[PDB]
Amino acid sequence: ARVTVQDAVEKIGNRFDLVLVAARRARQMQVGGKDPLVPEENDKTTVIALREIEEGLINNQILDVRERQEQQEQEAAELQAVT
Amino acid sequence: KTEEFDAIKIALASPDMIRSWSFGEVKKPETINYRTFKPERDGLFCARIFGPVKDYECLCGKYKRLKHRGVICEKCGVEVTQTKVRRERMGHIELASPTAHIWFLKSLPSRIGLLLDMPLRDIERVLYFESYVVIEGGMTNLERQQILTEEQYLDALEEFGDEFDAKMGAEAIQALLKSMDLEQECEQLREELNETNSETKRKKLTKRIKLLEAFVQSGNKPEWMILTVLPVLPPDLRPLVPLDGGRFATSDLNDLYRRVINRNNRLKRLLDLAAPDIIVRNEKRMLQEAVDALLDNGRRGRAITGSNKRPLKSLADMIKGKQGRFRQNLLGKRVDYSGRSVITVGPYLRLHQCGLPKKMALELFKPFIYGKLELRGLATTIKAAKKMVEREEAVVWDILDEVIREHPVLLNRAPTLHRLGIQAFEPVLIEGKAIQLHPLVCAAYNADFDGDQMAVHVPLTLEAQLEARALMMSTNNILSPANGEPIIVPSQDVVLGLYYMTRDCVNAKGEGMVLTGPKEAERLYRSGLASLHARVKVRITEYEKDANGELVAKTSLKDTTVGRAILWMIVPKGLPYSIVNQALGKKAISKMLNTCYRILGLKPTVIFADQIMYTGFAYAARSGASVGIDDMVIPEKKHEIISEAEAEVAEIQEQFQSGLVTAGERYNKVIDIWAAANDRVSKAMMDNLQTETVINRDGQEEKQVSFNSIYMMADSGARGSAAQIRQLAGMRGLMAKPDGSIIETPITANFREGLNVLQYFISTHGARKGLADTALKTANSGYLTRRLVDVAQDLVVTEDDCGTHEGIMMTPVIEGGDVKEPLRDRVLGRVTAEDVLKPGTADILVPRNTLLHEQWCDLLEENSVDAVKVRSVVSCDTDFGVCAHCYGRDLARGHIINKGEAIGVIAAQSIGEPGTQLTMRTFHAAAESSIQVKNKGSIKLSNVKSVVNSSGKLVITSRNTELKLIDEFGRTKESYKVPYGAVLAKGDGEQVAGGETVANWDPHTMPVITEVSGFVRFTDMIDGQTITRQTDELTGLSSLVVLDSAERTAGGKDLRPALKIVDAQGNDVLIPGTDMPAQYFLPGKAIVQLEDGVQISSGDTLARIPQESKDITGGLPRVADLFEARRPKEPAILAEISGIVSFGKETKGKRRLVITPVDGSDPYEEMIPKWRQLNVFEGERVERGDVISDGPEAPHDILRLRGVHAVTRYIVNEVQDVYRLQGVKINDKHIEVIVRQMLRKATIVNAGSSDFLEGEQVEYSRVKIANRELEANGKVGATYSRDLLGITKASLATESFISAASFQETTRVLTEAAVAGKRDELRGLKENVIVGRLIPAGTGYAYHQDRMRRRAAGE
Amino acid sequence: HARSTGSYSLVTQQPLGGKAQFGGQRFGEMEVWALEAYGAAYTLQEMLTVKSDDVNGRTKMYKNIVDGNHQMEPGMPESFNVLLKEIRSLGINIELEDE
RNA sequence: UGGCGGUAGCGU
DNA sequence: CCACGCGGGCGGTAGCGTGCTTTTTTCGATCTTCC
DNA sequence: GGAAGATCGAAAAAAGCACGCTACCGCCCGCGTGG
Ligand SMILES: [Mg+2]
Ligand SMILES: [Zn+2]
Ligand SMILES: [Zn+2]
Repeated sequence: ARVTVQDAVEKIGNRFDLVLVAARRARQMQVGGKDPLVPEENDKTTVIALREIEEGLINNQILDVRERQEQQEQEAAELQAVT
Repeated sequence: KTEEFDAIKIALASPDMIRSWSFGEVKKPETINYRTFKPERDGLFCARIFGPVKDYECLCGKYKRLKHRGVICEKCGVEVTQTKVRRERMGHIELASPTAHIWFLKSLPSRIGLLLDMPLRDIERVLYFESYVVIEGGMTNLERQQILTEEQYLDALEEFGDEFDAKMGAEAIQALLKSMDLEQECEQLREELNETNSETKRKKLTKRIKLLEAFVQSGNKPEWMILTVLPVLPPDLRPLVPLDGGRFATSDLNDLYRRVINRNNRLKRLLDLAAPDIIVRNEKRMLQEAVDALLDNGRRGRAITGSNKRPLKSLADMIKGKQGRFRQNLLGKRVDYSGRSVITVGPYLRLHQCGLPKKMALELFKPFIYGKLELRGLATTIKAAKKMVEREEAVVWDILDEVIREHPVLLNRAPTLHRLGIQAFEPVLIEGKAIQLHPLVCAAYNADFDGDQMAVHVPLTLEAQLEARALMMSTNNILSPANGEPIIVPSQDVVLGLYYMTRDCVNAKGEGMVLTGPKEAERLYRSGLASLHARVKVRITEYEKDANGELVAKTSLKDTTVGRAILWMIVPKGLPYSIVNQALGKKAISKMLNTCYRILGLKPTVIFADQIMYTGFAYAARSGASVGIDDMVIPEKKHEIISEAEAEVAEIQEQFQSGLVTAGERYNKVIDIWAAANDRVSKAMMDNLQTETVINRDGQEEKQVSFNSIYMMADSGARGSAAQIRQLAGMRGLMAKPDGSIIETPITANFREGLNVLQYFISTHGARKGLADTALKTANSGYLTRRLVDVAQDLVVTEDDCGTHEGIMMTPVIEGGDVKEPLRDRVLGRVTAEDVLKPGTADILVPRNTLLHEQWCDLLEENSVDAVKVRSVVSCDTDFGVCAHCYGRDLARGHIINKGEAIGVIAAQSIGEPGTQLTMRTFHAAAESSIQVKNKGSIKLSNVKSVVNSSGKLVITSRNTELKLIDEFGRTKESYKVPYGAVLAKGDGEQVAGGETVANWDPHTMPVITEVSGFVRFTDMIDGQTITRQTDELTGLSSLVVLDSAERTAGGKDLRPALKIVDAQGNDVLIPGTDMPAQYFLPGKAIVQLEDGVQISSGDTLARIPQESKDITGGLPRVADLFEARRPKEPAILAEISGIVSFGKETKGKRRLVITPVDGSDPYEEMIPKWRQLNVFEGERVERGDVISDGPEAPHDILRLRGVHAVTRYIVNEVQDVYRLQGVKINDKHIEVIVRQMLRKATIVNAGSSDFLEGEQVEYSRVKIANRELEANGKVGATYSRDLLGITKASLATESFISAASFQETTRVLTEAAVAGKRDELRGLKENVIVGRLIPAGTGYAYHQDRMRRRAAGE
Repeated sequence: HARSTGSYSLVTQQPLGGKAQFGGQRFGEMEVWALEAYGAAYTLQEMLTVKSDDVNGRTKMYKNIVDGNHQMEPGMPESFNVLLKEIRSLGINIELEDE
C-alpha cells in the first residue's frame, strides 16, 4: 500500500537518512520483536516502517531517544535485580 | 580483520620476507600422482608444505577427526586443519643463481637501467649471459661501468691482470647495485643538476633524483630488484581440474613452475659437478629465459607455448587485460539469486509493477519460501521443505504469493548505458515463460519487444529492500538526470488513440446535441447514438487551485467534442479544461503531463499516467486504425512535375554539349533543379494528404483535416516523420555515393510503386554506410564511456557551501545569425556566484547565493539581463570533493543536490549515453566575404582600432575585432568576427536594418592599411636584391613583389622592404600616435601595385599579401579529441606575453619571432615553421592570448596563456556544439565536472617554505592545503601552475594506485607504485568496490563519515 | 534461466555462468556504475560480497534468510584475497597495515 | 555432481 | 622393449614479416652556437 | 673552427580495441633413453 515515498522524504529530508532510520525500524519489528504502532493490514516490516515515517511518529530523534530510554530503564531494572 | 582494513601498502619484497611467507621449499618438479590421487612430496602440490587434502584429515591417516585439530603429524608431517589453508599458504623456490625481476627491467622506463644510468640495450645484453660488465677495474683504464666483449675481456685480463672484476650476469648486476651509494649519488646528481643549466640535463636528471629519493625514503633496496628466492602460488589458486576419466586438465602456471623447477635442479646439478663455464653459462641463460616465461610470458621475445601452439598464460598476462583478474572477476562478478528471460509487453500492469513467471519466482525466492515453510511448521527440516518445493503443492504457491507481496526485484538490460538502465519493480505472479514489462518504462530501458532479454536480481536484506522501495523504484525516477526532461513519455499506440479521441468531424452522428456531463457523453457513445468526432456542448465543472491551495469549482457550458469529454473523466481535479480541448498530439500529451506534475504533484501524476495509458490503449483498439495500399495517395501532378524537371535538365545538358557551361556547373545546376523538383513534389503530396477529405455539412461541401491513417500517424507523432512520409509517397530524393558525392540522377519512384534495380543498388550504398557506422560506433562509444567513468569516479559531494565568491561567466551562446541556446536553460538550476544587478540601475535584482528556479529565471529574462555569474564545480574550493552549492540543483529532483551524491558517475553516464547518436565516420567548399545582418538593431564594435578612409567609411586595423548587433531591449542578438582590413558601412551606435551589408573585405589577400597620409618612400627595398619588378602583361605593368628570404640576398633578406610614409618635403611622418618613425615593413611575398612617390591618404591599402583560403572531425572523434586533449596537427601559435613583435635571422630555413615587452626583456624567441603562414605583421603591439597565426586551438596553450575559465568555456562550447548538432541535449554541468576532474595536477614554480620540489607535479588539493597552512603560520606559500592532462593520463596519474590499476594500463602503474612504496587510502568509489565495503557515495556516506569521526576521536 | 544457490568456481568461489551449467547472471561493470549513480550502497555490497564470493557471508546469509532475519555480514571477498596472494607471488610486497 | 582456454554464431 | 622424462615450435644456414591508431622512447643524422 | 647542445625525423616498442548470450573443440604428447 505504498508506491510513492515523496511525502516521506519531504518529512525526513535528504532521502538518505530516511533509508537508515527505516532499516533500523524494520529490524526492530522483525528481529527486535517490537509492536508496530500503525495498523498492520497484512504487510511486512519495511512498509510499516515507511508508513510510520510518513505519519511522523518515528524519525531519527524519537528513535534514538526511545532507544536511550529503553537502555536506561533496563539498566536500572538489572541493577535493582542484582541488588 | 575488517577494522584492520584502512589502507593498502605495497613495496618491493626482500628475500627475508619471501622466506618468511613460505611454509616450505619446493625441490622436485612433480604433481599429484596419476596412479594414486595423493599428492607427491616436495612437488608443486604437496601436503607437508601446504595444507592437507581434506578437512581435518592427516595424509598418512594418523588422525582423521577434530580431536587432533592443529596437531602436526610425524609419519608424514602434515598439519591437521581445513582445506582452505591451501589458499593462503605459499612456498619458496631457492634459485641457484640470482635472477633479475622483469617488471623493473622491461616496463619503460627501465628502473634498473635508470638507477644504473646505463642504456637498456646494454643492460639486456649484459643480463642475458652474452656480454661482460666491469664491477671494479681498479686504477687501470677500466672504468666503473664499462661493457666488455669476450675478446676485449680476455685482452684486458692479460694486460691488466686479475685485479679488475668482471662477473658474468645477474650476479654482476646485483653486486653493482649493492655497491652503489644511494645518498652520495643523490647529492652528486643534485649538485650537477644545480650547476648544469642545460635542457638535455634538465630532463632525465629530475627523474633520476625522484627515483633516488623514492628508494631512500622507502625501505626498498636496489638489490631487492634482483630476485634470489622466488614465491610460488598456493596450490588451490592453480588447481588441477579433474577431467572426465583419468585425464587431468592442464594448467599453464603448473607447467611454467615445473619448467622453472626443472631448470633450477639442472643448474644445481651442473654447479655441483663443476661443469665447464660454457655449459653453466647456457644453463643460467635458459634459466633466465624460464624466469622470463614465468614472470611475464612474451614480454622480451617469443612467448613459451605449449600443446595448443599458442602462448601460455603467466601471472602478468592474466593479472592484466580485459579478461584479467582485476576487471573480470573483481570489478564485476556473477551473482546468485539472479535470472534472465525475454520480455513481452503487458498493458494491465501498473507503473510500479512487473510480470514474473511462476517458475522464475519459485526458483529465485527459494530460501524465502524455505524459511516461511519452516515458520509455518509444514516442513520440519530444510530437506522436507526442499521436497515440498520440488513436489509443487498448493501451499508452496500460497507461501510464494505471500513472499512476493512487497519484495521489489531489480530489472536491467545487458547494455546498461545511462543511469536509468536498471530499475526495480513490484513483481506479480503470471503464467507463461516471459517477463511482462510495463510499456511506458520501455523507452527508459531503450528496449524494443523484438527479442530483447531482461535480467532480474532479488534483494534480500532490509537495507536492500528499502533501497529498492526508495531509489530503485521507477516511480521516483520521473525526470531524466541529463537534462531534467521527463523520462516516461506516452508514445506509439497510446498517443494514437488519444489522437482519434480528439479529432473532430463536421457531420458526425450526434452533432448539435447538448449534454450535461461526461457521464452522459460516455452513455451516448457506448449506446452507439453518437460518434467520437461529433462536436457538442457540455457542462464542464473545472476545478482550479487558488490562494492557500484550495480547490474552486466553476461550471460552464463549453463547446468541445465528446471524445474530449470522455478524456476529461481521467483528468485529476487540478488541471484546467484547456489542456484537453486540443488535437492531443504527442507534444500536447507531454505538456499536459508536465503541467499535471508541476501542479498536483507526483502521487496524482502516476495515477493519471496509468489512466491515460489505459484510455489510450482501449480507444486505439476501438479505433481500428489500419494501413492500406489505397491509403497511400500519390499526387497527380507529381508525374507531370518529373516530366518538366527532365525537360529542364535536358536544356542544361544541352549547354554542356554546346560548351557554354562546364561539367561542374552542369552537375551543380542538375542537383539544384532536382532538389527544387523534390521540394515541389513533397509540397504537392503534403497538400494532397493533409486536407483530402471533403465532407457535406447539412448543405454545401466543406474542407477539414483528412482522416487518412498515414496522416494520422504523421500528425499525431506516434511513429514516423515528414521525411519518411516523403520517401513513402513522394520521392526517395538525391542519394549519395559512398565517398559522399551526390548521384547525378535521383530516385524518381515512390516506395508504393516499383523501384528499378539501379535505384535499389544506389540506396544500398547509404544503407550499408549507416549500418557499418553504427556497428563500428558501438565499440568507440563503450570505450569513451568507460574512460569517462574512470576519470570522474572519485568526485562526490562532501560539503554544503564553499563560501567562494568566484564563479564562471554566463551569457547566451551566439554563433552569428541565431541564438543556439538562450540564457534561461543554461543558467537554470545553478547557484549565482554573486549578486545579479538590474541593468542600468545598480539595484540588486537577485541576491548573492540563491538557487535559480523557474520564477527566478522568469524574473531574470523579464529584466533583459544577459550576463550572470554562476558557481561551478571548476571553482569549487572544497578539496577531495565538491560542495552542494557549487554544483547546483540536481536534474532528477527539483530540490538542491543532497550531500553524498556521486555526481561524477552521473556526469560520465549522461555524457556517454548519447554516444550511439553521434557519428564517427567523416562526412564529405563555400566562400563568403560580405557580412549581412538578419535582425534590426544597434551596432557595436569591440576590440577595434578603426581608421577613416577617403570615402569616410571605417577600416578595421585590429585583428581580434568583433561586431555585434544588439536588440533594442539591450540584449545582443548577432555576433560576427570581422577580419582585419575590412570596410565598415557605419560606425558604432547607429541603428541599421536587417539585410544591410555591415562590412566587406577581400577574400584571398590581406591589405596593408596606413594610418597616416603622405607620399610613399621606397625605403630598404632594392630591385633584384630585395624586390622584383615583375611585369604582368595582362595588367601591362611591372609591379614590385617582395622576394622570399631565400630569393633575397643575405643583405637583401636582412634589408626587407619598408614602406615609409613621408610628406612632400620628404621627412618621416612619424605617426601621430607615437614618436617613433612611420614604418610599414612589407612582409615576404607581398605584391605592391603602388609606385614610389605616390600620395596616399590615411586608411589607404599600401600593399596586398596573398594567403591560402577545411576541418572535418565528426561526432565521436571530435569528442574524444576534446576530452583527451590531443594536440591538433596544426597548433595555432599565440603570444605568451604582451609586447612588440619582431623578426630575427632565419634559422634552418624557418622564421624567428621575438616578443619584446615594453619593460621586461624578451623571453621567447621560439622557432616558427616557414610553411606555416603568420597572421601578425612585422611590427605590431600584440597582447598575450592573441593569435599570432590562424589554426586550431590547443587546450594546453589556452590553459597556460589564459585562465582555467577560458579552457572550461572552450571545452564546454565545443562539446555542446557537437552534441547539439546531432540533436541531443546534455547539461553543461556534467562537462564542467569532467573538466574539473581533468584539471587536478599542478606544477610548482617556486619551492617557497614548502618541501615540494621545484619542478615536481603534484595534486592541486595538496598544494592548496600546504599554501593555506603556510599562510596560517605566516610562511611564504608555494606558487603553482595548473596543468591539463588527458583523461586517460589524468586517471593513470591519480594518487590511488588501485584505481589506476583498475584502468587499462597495468604493470606500469604497479611497478611505479612498488618502486615508490606508495600507500593507498580507501577513499574512492572504485577502490571500495574492489574492497567490497560500503561505497562513500550513497547511504554508505553516513557510515564512512562515522568511521572517519571514530578514527579522529581515537587519534 | 534462474539460480538461487548453485555451484561455484574453484579459484574465485564465484557463481558459474551459462544455462547449461546452472550458473548465475553476470553483474557487469556498467551495472556497478549505475548502482553508484543511485544512492544505493547496501545493494552494491549485496552484489559484491555476500551473494557472490564470500563463503562465510554466503553461509551466514543463507542461514539468516532461512531463520527469517534479513541481516548482513560484510566479510572479505575471496577474489581480493586471490589477487593479493598472486601479487605477493611476484616481487611486490602488497600487504595489510595493522591500523 | 568436477570447469580452463580457444573457435564460430546471435541480440543491442 | 616398455615406462619415465622432457620440453613442446614450425620452419630453416633465422625469424616470427604484411590494408589501426595513439603515445612514448631512442637513436642517428643534422643545424647551429659557442672555449 | 669545428665539436657539443639542440632539433628533427624516422624507427621501434607498448597498449587497446563496448557488452551480454548461444553452440562446439582441445585440455595431452611424441620422440628419446634405462632397466
Ligand atoms: Mg530490439
Ligand atoms: Zn601423517
Ligand atoms: Zn563548492
